[PDB]
Amino acid sequence: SSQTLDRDPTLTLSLIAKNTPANSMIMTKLPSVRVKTEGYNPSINVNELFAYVDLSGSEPGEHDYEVKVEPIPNIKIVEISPRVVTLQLEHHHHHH
Repeated sequence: SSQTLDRDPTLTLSLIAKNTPANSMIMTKLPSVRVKTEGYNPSINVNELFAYVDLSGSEPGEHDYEVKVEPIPNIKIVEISPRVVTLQLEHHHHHH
């Protein structure tokens, strides 16, 4: 006997790598992520929802990158799961 007010939505975002260094090739697959929001968006063009990690650095090492979500100018975020991931970086093109 109520209009809105329903459990938080659980949508999965395609984890894509951004700021990918040049001549660099990652050695690990990128899996989606499960996020929770303390709100209710039956629509809001869910198409425009993605998660991206920062790669402001490059070096053949196993660096742990934090999951950075896209701020929503209307609703609030609750948390992420996982919250951090390990991606192996490897060089490419054996010189000239």
